Amino acid sequence: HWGYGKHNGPEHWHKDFPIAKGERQSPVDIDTHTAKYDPSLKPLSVSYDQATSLRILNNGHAFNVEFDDSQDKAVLKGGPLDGTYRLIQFHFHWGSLDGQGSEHTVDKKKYAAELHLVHWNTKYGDFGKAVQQPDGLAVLGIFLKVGSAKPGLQKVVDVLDSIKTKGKSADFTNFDPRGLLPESLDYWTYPGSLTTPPLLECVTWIVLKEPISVSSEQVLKFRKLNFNGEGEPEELMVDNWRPAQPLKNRQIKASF
Ligand SMILES: [Ir+4]
Ligand SMILES: [Zn+2]
Repeated sequence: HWGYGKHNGPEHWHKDFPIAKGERQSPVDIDTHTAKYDPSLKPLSVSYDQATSLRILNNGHAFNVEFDDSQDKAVLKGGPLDGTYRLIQFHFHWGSLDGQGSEHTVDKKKYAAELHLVHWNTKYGDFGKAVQQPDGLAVLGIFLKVGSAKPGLQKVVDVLDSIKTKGKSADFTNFDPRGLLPESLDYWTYPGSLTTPPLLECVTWIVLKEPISVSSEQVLKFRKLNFNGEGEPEELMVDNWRPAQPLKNRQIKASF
């Protein structure tokens, strides 16, 4: 029964998920002065040309755009990663106001939203096995700022009316996630966790330095979603972000 409210939000999660207080929790604040350039990293290989989107789901916490991950169709490689990670879904976190919403912060700055493209390590065969491994997942995180509209987002915005409430899904085929990327693939990377329960410490985080711009109208449509199910009291789906967690014994590396 976890969520983002006063009674079930991030300050409560540790009671059911004690790893909430673990050594490699996400998100974190990225201190851009302390992050060290790691000339040994590599360029990110983002290979989304064959991506096959299937469906969009309101899961009561966010909405997920789901992909066919039954073969190596959309994969992330290179950078800090060893081997091949397959795209399974993307989702966002966003705020009630444009001054909050991101999970990661940059020198304590909060962005209006954050996109997470979730990928699993094919050496573990399936997502459920991958999340049990310290190198099981690679999540590409992209900040969103409010300014100009992001044309590649509007097809997502267009369908939200059809998945207003928890448990609703819609067909979402032929969506190209390349239209969500910024121009630069410069990034920060560190070892962390899922940012929602079960908070498993299985993620290599790759956070792009360049935000994408979306319009005020695009984000306002995110904020019309509901956390609740159909015919239940309306609770707007806003402020679905976990705040920054202790960095502990970790180093954030810069690709640039
Ligand atoms: Ir309850
Ligand atoms: Zn996320």
